[PDB]
Amino acid sequence: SEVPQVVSLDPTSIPIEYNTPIHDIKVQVYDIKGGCNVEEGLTIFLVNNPGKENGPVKISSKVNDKQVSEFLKDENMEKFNVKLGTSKHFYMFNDNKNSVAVGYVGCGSVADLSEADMKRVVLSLVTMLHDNKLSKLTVVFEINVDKNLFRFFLETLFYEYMTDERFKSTDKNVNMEYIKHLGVYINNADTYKEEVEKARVYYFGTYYASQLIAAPSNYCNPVSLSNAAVELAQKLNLEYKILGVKELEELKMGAYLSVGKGSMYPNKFIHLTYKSKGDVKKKIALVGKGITFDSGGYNLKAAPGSMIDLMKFDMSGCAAVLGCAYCVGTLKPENVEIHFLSAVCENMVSKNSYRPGDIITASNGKTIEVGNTDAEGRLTLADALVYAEKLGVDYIVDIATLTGAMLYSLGTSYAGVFGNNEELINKILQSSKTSNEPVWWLPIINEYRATLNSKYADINQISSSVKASSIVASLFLKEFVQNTAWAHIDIAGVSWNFKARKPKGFGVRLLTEFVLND
Amino acid sequence: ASEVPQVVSLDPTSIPIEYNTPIHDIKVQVYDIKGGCNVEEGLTIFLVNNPGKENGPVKISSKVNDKQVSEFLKDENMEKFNVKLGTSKHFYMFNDNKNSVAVGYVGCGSVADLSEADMKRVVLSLVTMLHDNKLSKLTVVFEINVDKNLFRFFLETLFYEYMTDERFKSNVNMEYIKHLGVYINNADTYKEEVEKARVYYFGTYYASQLIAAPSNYCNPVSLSNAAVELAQKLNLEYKILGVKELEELKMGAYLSVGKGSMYPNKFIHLTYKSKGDVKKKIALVGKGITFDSGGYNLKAAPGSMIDLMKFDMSGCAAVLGCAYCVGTLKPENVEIHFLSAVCENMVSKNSYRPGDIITASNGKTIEVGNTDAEGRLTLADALVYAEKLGVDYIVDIATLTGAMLYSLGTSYAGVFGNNEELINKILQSSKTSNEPVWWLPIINEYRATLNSKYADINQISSSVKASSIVASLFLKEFVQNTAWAHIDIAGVSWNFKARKPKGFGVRLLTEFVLND
Amino acid sequence: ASEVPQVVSLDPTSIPIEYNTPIHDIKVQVYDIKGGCNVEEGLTIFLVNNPGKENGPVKISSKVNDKQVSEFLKDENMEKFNVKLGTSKHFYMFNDNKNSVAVGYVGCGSVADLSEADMKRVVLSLVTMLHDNKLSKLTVVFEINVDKNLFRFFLETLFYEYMTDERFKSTDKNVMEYIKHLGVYINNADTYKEEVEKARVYYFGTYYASQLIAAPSNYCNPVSLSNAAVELAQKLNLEYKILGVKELEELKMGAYLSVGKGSMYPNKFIHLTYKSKGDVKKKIALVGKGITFDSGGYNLKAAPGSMIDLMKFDMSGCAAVLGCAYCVGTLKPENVEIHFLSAVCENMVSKNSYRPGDIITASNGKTIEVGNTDAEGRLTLADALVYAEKLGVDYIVDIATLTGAMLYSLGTSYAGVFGNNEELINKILQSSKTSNEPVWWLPIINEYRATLNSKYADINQISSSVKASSIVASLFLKEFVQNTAWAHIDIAGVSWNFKARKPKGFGVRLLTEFVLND
Ligand SMILES: CC(C)C[C@H](NC(=O)[C@@H](O)[C@H](N)Cc1ccccc1)C(=O)O
Ligand SMILES: CC(C)C[C@H](NC(=O)[C@@H](O)[C@H](N)Cc1ccccc1)C(=O)O
Ligand SMILES: CC(C)C[C@H](NC(=O)[C@@H](O)[C@H](N)Cc1ccccc1)C(=O)O
Ligand SMILES: [Mg+2]
Ligand SMILES: [Mg+2]
Ligand SMILES: [Mg+2]
Ligand SMILES: [Zn+2]
Ligand SMILES: [Zn+2]
Ligand SMILES: [Zn+2]
Repeated sequence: SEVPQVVSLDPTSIPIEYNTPIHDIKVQVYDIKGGCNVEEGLTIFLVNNPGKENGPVKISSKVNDKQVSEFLKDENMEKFNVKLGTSKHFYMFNDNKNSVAVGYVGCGSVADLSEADMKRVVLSLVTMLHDNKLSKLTVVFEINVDKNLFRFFLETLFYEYMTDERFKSTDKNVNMEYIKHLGVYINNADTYKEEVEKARVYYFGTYYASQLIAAPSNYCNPVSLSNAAVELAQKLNLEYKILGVKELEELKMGAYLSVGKGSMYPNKFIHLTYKSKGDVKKKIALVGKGITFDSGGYNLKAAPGSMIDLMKFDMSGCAAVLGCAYCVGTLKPENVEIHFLSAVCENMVSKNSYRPGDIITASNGKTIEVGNTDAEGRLTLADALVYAEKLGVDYIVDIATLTGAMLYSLGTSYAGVFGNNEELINKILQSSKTSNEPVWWLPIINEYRATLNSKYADINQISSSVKASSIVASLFLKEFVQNTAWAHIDIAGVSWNFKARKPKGFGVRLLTEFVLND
Repeated sequence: ASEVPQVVSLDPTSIPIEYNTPIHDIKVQVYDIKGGCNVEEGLTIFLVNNPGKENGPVKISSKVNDKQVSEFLKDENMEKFNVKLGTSKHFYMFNDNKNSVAVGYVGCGSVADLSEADMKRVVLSLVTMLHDNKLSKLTVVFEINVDKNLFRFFLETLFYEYMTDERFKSNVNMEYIKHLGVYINNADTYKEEVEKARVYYFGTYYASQLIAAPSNYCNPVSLSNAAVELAQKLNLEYKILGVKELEELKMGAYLSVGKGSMYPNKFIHLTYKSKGDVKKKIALVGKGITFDSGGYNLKAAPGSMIDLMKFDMSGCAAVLGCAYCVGTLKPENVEIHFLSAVCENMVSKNSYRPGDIITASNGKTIEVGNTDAEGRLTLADALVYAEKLGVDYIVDIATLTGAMLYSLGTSYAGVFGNNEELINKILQSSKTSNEPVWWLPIINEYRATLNSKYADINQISSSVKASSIVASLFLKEFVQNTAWAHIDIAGVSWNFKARKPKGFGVRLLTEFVLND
Repeated sequence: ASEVPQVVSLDPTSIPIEYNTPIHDIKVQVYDIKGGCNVEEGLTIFLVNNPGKENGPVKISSKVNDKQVSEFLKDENMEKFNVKLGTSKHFYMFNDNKNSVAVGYVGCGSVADLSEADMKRVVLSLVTMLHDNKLSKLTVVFEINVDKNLFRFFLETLFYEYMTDERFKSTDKNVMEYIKHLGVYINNADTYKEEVEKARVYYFGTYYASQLIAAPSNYCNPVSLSNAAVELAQKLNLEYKILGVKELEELKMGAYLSVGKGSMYPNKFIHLTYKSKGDVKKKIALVGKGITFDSGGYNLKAAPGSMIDLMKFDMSGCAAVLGCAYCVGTLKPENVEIHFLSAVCENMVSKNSYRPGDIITASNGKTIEVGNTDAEGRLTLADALVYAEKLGVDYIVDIATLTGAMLYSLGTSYAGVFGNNEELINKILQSSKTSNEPVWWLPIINEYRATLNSKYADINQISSSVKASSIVASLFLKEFVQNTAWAHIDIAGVSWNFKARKPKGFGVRLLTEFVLND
């Protein structure tokens, strides 16, 4: 419970914003066949031109205003093109003689937008919202989108529009004002209406994970992160328990505890549970790596390219799992019981730290020879997986910023999924599709298992000879699931948006769609 | 033949090649295990497992036709030994006729389905005995369960691992066997795999010979000479394009790479055509860099492995190895073009430079960001050449990106492509050849990193570290409207532990051509 | 016996040590070859060579007391096999009593005197025949010439390589049975019999050192390692004193204390004494470097190739000295008093650690400017050498994993010896010859002395200019011995068997032969 401090100025909680400005936006959806009213604020058309690379803009909607309809005639629009992510603003007086702003974002010439294309559209729309004090946005869909992509549009709009100012003090943006109303016109509106508040929920799970990830290691440490998790559980009425060191010692969690030895913050293992009222048909454990700062330990992140300054993000797994708890707790699916687990700790340099070469004993009795203190995530996950399997679940899914090698294999757009069960992997791939968080299935190559044979311990933490480190880490984790369907999502390459200098909150919507689909 | 230039008169002017190998003299017989075993002669090895009982005892069930060997094989003696994968024992003894025989076993663990990796460990253990034996016959008794493809793989791997390459040396511990007996259940169905294995073995071994051949022996001229000689022996159509023809074709990307080399570029084009109607045309394109120094981007960083870079023509060797198999097995209804833009990547006053803008044969200008990304430059022009042939499929195979070691490692190659059906055919070939491959994505979001400020395209990304995916995006720019796949064998081509090539890809490509 | 401090309750509080090993249960019988060999149960291996003829044929020359086995081993049958060094074959047949027997040979090549390295190769071949074969007995027939020392070395090596250290195995023990009996046939057997128990003692001292070296730094820390030394003294009836920090401060051991400042484990200085019951004619101090983990300190081992993961091995000098104590205490030489010393500590990174640049005062009052916290071994040895000279001994010999440069100079096979006294160096070289643990004499080059001149302190810990780091270390140590014959053995290159992934226990037999032959 109490966060230790070195000096009185050290923070004792993570600041967390629950009621965000996005939550105050009144959203209305209307059917496009009634025509568009253009009365105030900004009205943006989403337009493409199938076939025609950089083709002309042609506004097809009925617009219920003579002045605006006149402005938007093909002749007047012909100067402009649909190049993806392109946009323009128009200014005019409507029939009520009130000035309005109108514009468009180009959605290109391929009639089915990828998740990345749609994100490009949303970013252009967001630049129209920034540096312009507007009370209302209206979006007219003149493109084709399924229900999941419409929801993705809104989630992405909400998340990209929201600006995280929790750590601003003298430099808050004096000009940021958020719209209070969002109008949407789309064909077959009634079927899209359900997606609006689901988007709002998914936006918040994602933005909540993001807040946790962006919070630096002096704010977000094992104690404050587990305290935040308790507060979340209380707000959603989830069952919760936080296991402290004495309980962890009783459970013989020697791999997890060795990692956190050198830290000033005691280890805290988070265990939240959602249980549907009614028959429980699937039981699922979701396990998130929760290293609140990864210095590397005695194998210090000192090599060029090791990104030590980014390592507050090494609890992104735990944050995805807590974001997922927010969504599941809010949407209340039937027929399931979900355990949201994270072994939280910090990997530090101290007289008290574990050392390279140390032999430690995991909670399932396996001895492990530590070959590199910087492979700490798999040690904490090892004990968390053992704990998960004891719960008697149908599926165990872990999510973790586990290996830097992901940047060289899949890069920054797709997460890797590994697993011991093809049906579970397919469920995750399915969830990747409907969440629009991209994942690619990678193999657990058993030929490399022999490189984890230790001369002294039961197993080596790291390979001597294999450089395929994401596969080797999956081989190691596999040793801590005995007989349960298990998949492991490595988000090391996708978690942080290096270009925008912010978290993605990657995996919240993926894991939630996984729970919901099941 | 073109003459190979020499700096001194001691410089070699051809690659030595062994066509006739001791493996070719092995008479192979397959017998049904249901009849019991004849152990009267030579070295007999039982392949044995113990399901469930991990590292459990050896127990041999087969009846054998010798009372002395029966005694040796009794449960009480055999239980002194265990089945741990690759563990072996063998003993010399006298049979009923007082003739020297030897008898032993290789442990096959306690899992009934052996993977190709597992089967490799079994074979290595068998080969260790063979490299220290001298008896005229080996008999292998399968008391384990393998499918037809895995049985073929066993044979191929046995032949390949048993054969030792002594071309560059100037045992009194062994002699090559003249006979191989195999006892296995349903022997009749397995018999047809034998000569197929012997063909796949030599395709693989031939590729290996070319890869292991050092870069003073195997240069663009001697390698293309070797391909002409292979084509002649197989009756394939062949054409070697030299520098003047290559300039006429405007192959600026490929020619730029070889500018620094004393050896003129040579583009190998062999063709197999079926005697009956052609229903399918395929181009197989192999990366053919006979030595990759890196160029001005010299391989000087720790772990860059410049000492290994004679292996950078592994894709070319795999294609030529495939041409041996195809030219030998003679598939019907197919026309296959075997292609390689061969050159050497060197440091010279004459070399291309980082920064150069060069023009590929399809008109695209390319800004060179790194002279050690030379493979994709030579493949760009080879791909444009392939597409102009009007084929149904283009498959390229190349030691293209060091990043493979960090994504899939040393066991599985990666495949990328623009066509799902073709990728699935490659995956299926991978399953039947037992040369493992994994599908990796061409991620279009990374394509913008290849937008050059000056040229039509960048050779490399400044930002994206997913270099195998970026390389594939680059190559995809050189295939306009044909099903195409790219196999990156950088991680998988060289066997680091054994200090020798794998010949990776021969069987994969041959299976592709034969079964599709 | 001090309490081992723990960070968590799962931290181990002692080093596990096996004293009664399966090798100790083996009954050894030596027979003279003139009586013929009896060939019965187990496995009977002939060691055969063929002088002149590289890879020449096997010919078995011993009389075998069995007609069937004699027929089997006749020249005609054996000539199809060759003597290539390390090569081996197994034979199966029925003896004259109709009982199946296993026989075989190991090739010993064509050179009539085997080097220590060649013999190791023969033994490794023999061990592979023992492994994965449930045998009650092994019989070895020598048809090669070995002197008494080489015979003993054969047995020591056999025992050492055969013994498998499973102390840290839990779930992965080798489901491994040992022979109960070892028969040896050799010419002039009566003359070799005395080597058998000597070999068995030397095996254990070596294996004991090996157990200490392989024990990871969480098990083997300065408190637990000094407790193990106490236990060993109690078992052997050696005197002992363990000096703790209060006594070390009183003795002004500032160099040694500074190295340990960063550790959570208090320094412990080990002092064991063996004294012969008769008139003492020689007094000897053996000093071993005792760093239980070397992180480098603030000069962290982060450089590629710094092998931080192997640094549990930095107490290998101390282990060799304690292995020597075992042998000496067991064999009980006369007319000698031996002091076994080690300044044990751990070199860590902490708010409390010593710093690059710190100036510290050794117990002989010399001030030392610290140039690199990773040159910590010579600082601990400085103080241990001052203590040792105060004892009033005739010879001081230290042994230490002191400099990585040994790998570039002598490599992994030979240790280097440096000293201030040629008579003593020659004694060490003679011990090397009779122990078969190779050492080469290296110079202390006075010309480099000047590069240890400190602008501020009395001396520099390290050279800024000279890259010959092993010689520089020796020069520095020389300054802490005023008037006594001293030698220094640098075992950094030789201690760890990199290929086999285990210690050699190097130095035990060398130091024991030194003591015995004096
Ligand atoms: C020691 C290695 C085998 C494993 C090591 N893994 C780690 O450091 C993880 O604990 C890192 N948190 C993973 C990471 C590294 C760089 C960027 C993003 C994420 C890695 O270097 O990838
Ligand atoms: C600059 C990069 C995008 C590409 C570069 N590619 C190359 O060097 C190729 O020409 C190499 N032939 C690929 C290679 C590297 C290391 C081991 C085996 C194979 C590489 O370093 O992987
Ligand atoms: C700073 C240098 C002059 C001295 C430094 N010495 C050390 O690090 C010792 O404390 C090390 N124990 C030496 C070592 C390194 C690698 C393998 C075996 C032994 C060394 O690098 O050898
Ligand atoms: Mg790490
Ligand atoms: Mg290159
Ligand atoms: Mg050091
Ligand atoms: Zn981490
Ligand atoms: Zn290359
Ligand atoms: Zn040291």
